[PDB]
Amino acid sequence: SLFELGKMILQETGKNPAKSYGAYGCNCGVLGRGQPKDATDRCCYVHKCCYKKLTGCDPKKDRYSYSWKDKTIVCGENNPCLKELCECDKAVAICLRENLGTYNKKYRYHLKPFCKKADPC
Amino acid sequence: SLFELGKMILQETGKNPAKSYGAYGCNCGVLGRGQPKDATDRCCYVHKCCYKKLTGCDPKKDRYSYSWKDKTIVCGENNPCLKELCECDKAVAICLRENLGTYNKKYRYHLKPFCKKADPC
Repeated sequence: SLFELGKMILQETGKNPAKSYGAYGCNCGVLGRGQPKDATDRCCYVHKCCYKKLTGCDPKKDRYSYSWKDKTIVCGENNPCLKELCECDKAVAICLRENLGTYNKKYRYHLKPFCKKADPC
Repeated sequence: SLFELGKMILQETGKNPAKSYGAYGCNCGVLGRGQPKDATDRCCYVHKCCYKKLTGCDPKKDRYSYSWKDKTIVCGENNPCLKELCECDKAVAICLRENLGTYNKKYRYHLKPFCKKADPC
């Protein structure tokens, strides 16, 4: 769920998730997808595409199990959809941390009505 | 401040700082020191002795800045006391993580139990 995801993001990036990623660019947030504006935003794009392949579980509501062992996210669900869901969230957290080098605050609350259409997943 | 501390703890251990270390053993919490119950406890014993050495700055209220680059806590305070402060917090966050293997919930409490006089710092 959003709680797990949000905690993964903080553990990986060290930044407040809602603050720095709640509505970043054209893909991080609630406004669906959009042509990525940079690396960070591209992560969120891939993330939303990952979510679209889940069958049987809800990324918003459904919670799942995972541990933080030696500063590594380790998913631990028996449920295939919940496992995959956990892996979708782990992948974006790591991606966001890997692209902290070009994170642009001028995008934090970027106006999505300015974004171009996104290619289909 | 308490802000950076809790964050550091959560980042290193991946555990809720209040829930797991706000009332653990004889040193983890806000009730002074005491004879350490175990390694986790000892981490906190050292942390408190670390504060006592600080001269000038308020450990609970004074905020400092640090980096989480590559999932490592790097203190970068130009302020001596604040730097010494940040190292104390980083030290306990790492020690708490390193000793998760022996973490025993049996040592949590709501009302601090009996604790032999912890030797001087």
